[PDB]
Amino acid sequence: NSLEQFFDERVKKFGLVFKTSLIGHPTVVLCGPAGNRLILSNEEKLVQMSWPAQFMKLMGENSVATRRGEDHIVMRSALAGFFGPGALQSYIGKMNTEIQSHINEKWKGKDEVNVLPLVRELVFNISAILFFNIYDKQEQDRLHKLLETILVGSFALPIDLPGFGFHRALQGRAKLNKIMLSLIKKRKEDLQSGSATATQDLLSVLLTFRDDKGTPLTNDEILDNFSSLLHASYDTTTSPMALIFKLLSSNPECYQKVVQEQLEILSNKEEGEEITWKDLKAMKYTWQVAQETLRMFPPVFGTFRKAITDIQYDGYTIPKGWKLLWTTYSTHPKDLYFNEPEKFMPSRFDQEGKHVAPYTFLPFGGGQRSCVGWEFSKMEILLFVHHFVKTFSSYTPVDPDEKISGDPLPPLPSKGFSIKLFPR
Ligand code: HEM
Ligand SMILES: CC1=CCC[C@]2(C)CCC3=C(C)CC[C@H](C[C@@H]12)C3(C)C
Repeated sequence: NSLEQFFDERVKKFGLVFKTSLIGHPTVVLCGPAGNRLILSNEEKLVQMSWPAQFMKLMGENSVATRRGEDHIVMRSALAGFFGPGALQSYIGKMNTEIQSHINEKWKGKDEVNVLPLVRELVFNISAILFFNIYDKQEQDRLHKLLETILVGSFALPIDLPGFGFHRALQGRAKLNKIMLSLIKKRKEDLQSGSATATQDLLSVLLTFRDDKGTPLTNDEILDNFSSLLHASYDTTTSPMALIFKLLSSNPECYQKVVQEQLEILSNKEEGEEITWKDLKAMKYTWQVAQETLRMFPPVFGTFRKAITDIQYDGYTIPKGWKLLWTTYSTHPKDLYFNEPEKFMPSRFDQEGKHVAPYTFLPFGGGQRSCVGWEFSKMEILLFVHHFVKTFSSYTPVDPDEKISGDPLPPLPSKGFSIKLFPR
């Protein structure tokens, strides 16, 4: 297909339930909220997660994404020990500290900056500290470059031959796995030496995890999970953080309301008092602007599933071994579900999204395959906007007619969103 070229390629020639051939598999795209409910609500019952083989070889077969059945449930339980709302509140300080440092170091004293490069650095560095407690900038830059190489092979042709992108990506995964295996060895030692806590980061959470039978996670499962996690954490959270101020510039009224919400929160805090989980909950309108950005520019257009049994959706029957694709482009860009879909209206998510119809806004999927790091991303997006507004009274886009594009899946500012900075 050509996502980087066009999106929303529908076929009035067929019903919302239209069959097609995708990645050499008969795939029926179930367009519409009901098709979304069918695919996302019936997991391990009528359908099962199916990733293309190319991705299976890049992130491994021992991740929560590549595992199905009880194992996937166990792997999600271990991850809930870090991404669960209760635990996630224990990492706000480190995340807030990094975002504040990044803004003060690379943004505060700059007349003009390119957002994309800075957002990618902050997003990855936050993962390096929360996943492996790695603060060494050079080590962070090393692993950042290694992930960039492996990410190039995910969209390239799956040719495992010398001098090919997919081949070099597989070489990067082997290197990253060796580095991560070393981190696992050192962490186990630090834990026995009392040099590391069991909740300081995701590595300790995964190592410290035991099944109801008391069986621990294997090193390969920890490596594959960390790889699948690094893939779902970088180019995803980067899309909204780089596009939020681009859309807020085209809708200054919305930016005004965000600044009003942020400065009000600060007016109720002492000097030196750090942002709190309660402060984050007070950023309701800021979160509505983020959801409006995700609706208009979904970092993930949709995912595929495998028919684990014959399916009788509507009148047509989806036989076992068939593929099923759902798309945010069946509801997000539809006036039927979102009035004036081309218009940026954070008001669409007023009252905590109490007016959003079911299976219409699915930026983080739904069911048992829903995003594991959605609130982790929301925390970063809110803390990022907070520190920006706290530091800058205003900002001016260098090219207000800058376009949005993807190479090929992550929608991002076509030129990095260069902006003039006006420090408070
Ligand atoms: C640190 C950041 C993130 C992490 C660690 C993360 C991790 C994950 C994990 C573990 C899953 C479940 C995979 C499975 O078991 O099948 C998932 C699903 C998903 N994530 Fe993320 N994610 C992150 C950020 C994002 C962002 C920013 C978006 C969108 C803007 C996103 C969109 C999704 C979607 C749509 C799904 C479900 C896809 C489907 O099954 O239909 N994620 N993510
Ligand atoms: C959501 C999800 C969580 C981690 C596992 C997945 C399968 C890795 C492959 C991918 C990413 C690099 C980021 C996002 C989706 C899916 C990923 C696509 C296919 C682009």
